[PDB]
Amino acid sequence: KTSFGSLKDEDRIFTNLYGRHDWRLKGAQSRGDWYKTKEILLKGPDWILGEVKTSGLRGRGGAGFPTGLKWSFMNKPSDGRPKYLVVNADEGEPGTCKDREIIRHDPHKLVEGCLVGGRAMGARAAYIYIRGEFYNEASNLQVAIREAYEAGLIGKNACGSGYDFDVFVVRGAGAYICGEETALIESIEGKQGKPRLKPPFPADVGVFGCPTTVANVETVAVSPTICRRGGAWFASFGRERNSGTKLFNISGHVNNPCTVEEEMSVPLKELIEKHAGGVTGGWDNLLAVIPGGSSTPLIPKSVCETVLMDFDALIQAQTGLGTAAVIVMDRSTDIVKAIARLIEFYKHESCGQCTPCREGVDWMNKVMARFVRGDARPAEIDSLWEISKQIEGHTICALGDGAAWPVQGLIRHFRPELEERMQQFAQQH
Amino acid sequence: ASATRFIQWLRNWASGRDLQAKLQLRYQEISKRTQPPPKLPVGPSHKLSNNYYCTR
Ligand SMILES: Cc1cc2nc3c(=O)[nH]c(=O)nc-3n(C[C@H](O)[C@H](O)[C@H](O)COP(=O)(O)O)c2cc1C
Ligand code: SF4
Repeated sequence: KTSFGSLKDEDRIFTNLYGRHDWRLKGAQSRGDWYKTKEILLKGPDWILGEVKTSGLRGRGGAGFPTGLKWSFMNKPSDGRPKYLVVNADEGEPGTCKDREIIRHDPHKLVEGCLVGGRAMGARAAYIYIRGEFYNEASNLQVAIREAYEAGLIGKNACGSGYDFDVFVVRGAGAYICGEETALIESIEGKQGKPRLKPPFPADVGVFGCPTTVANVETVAVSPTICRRGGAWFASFGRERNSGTKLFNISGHVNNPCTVEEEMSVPLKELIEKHAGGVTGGWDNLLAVIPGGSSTPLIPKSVCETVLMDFDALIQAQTGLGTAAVIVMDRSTDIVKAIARLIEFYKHESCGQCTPCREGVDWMNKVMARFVRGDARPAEIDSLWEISKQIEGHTICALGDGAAWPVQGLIRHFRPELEERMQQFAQQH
Repeated sequence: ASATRFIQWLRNWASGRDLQAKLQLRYQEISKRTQPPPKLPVGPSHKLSNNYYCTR
């Protein structure tokens, strides 16, 4: 294929995205969840890991690592420690809200995914870390887990397969950084949400100092379907190395901001117009898009005209797919203020552990604040570019990268707006 | 600068020079002892970017 989009509803995985059907066990089973789960568990981890590899599934938490190879780090003989699957339901990236819909409307996909994914990893239990603000969502997930226990689908002798598996839910307490995979582990252990250095990698030393895999909610919740319908089925959607379906969030200045499932590699223009009702004020009223959540660099309208929504297409546009959260800004937006407010967000979420982000992000924030008013000189723009490059690649975790990239996108595509603002301040003073 | 004309002629003739044009005593030609404040320039390393110390 060379064209993507127009995903058929028979090919949509999250068939209860909008919560118009019973989310509890009876509704989930009637839609195809928990079907032949024993047979999947009896095929063994190597077969399960084989399907995931053949599917071309990539991490849906924002980094997009190939899932089959990542999960295979856990397929090693036991050294005596317990093994765990940690499901990352922190869902903290601004613009992102797809994992919220799975947890409250398709919780039994996530629970079954935890079992199927945990079997492939050899885990004994799954810890689902869910942000503390998602209290009602966490309560729904907990009711679904109880249903799954009472039906024998999880627990001792799960699905009758002879495999023991537990599913714990542990709530967060308000921290974007706790979505980072090793900060999440540190939080489950009762410490501050400060990321770990690597190595060790979690597959060797993770939660409680044990073999551990952290997987995104969307990543785990699709694993049972990939196994039932085949990795070949999943790989048949999207471009090569960009396989599958994807949950998109379209927010900002669109007519009908929404969450939808669509084929990977759909054009950004097609996605905004078909599902979100188009850009407020028309397509020509578009100024810029943030394609993959606040951490990804913005792209201007000229780039949005033809860009495809997948990992490799957006990297060539000098940004990334990220969580696939699309924040649209129309021509009435103060683009400098919009990005400045994202830098303020990163200033509030920095764990403060490491120097470049503890000091640098707060420094970038003060500079962006003056750029909004124009109270600066054009020489400071290149100074700000160099500052962001001293943070990127020098910090412990990717939050420092996630703060530098939005600034670089703004300077990359909107330098004349920044300079014009400085020129205006110079006259009025 | 206050020598009489006769004395100026006498010392010019005795020296064979026009001494009045190049008096060794200073008068009003020197600069004022109060000056406006300077504003000194800064050197080439006073830059906000493209200025890493390991390059200089
Ligand atoms: C600051 C920060 C916040 C993150 N938040 C989340 C998150 O909320 N959910 C998520 O799945 N991954 C998040 N990640 C990415 C995780 O570190 C990790 O890549 C992901 O959980 C891996 O699972 P996956 O391969 O299935 O995507 C975050 C990373 C950073 C640096
Ligand atoms: S980059 Fe920021 S959030 Fe990440 S460890 Fe360093 S200080 Fe903490």
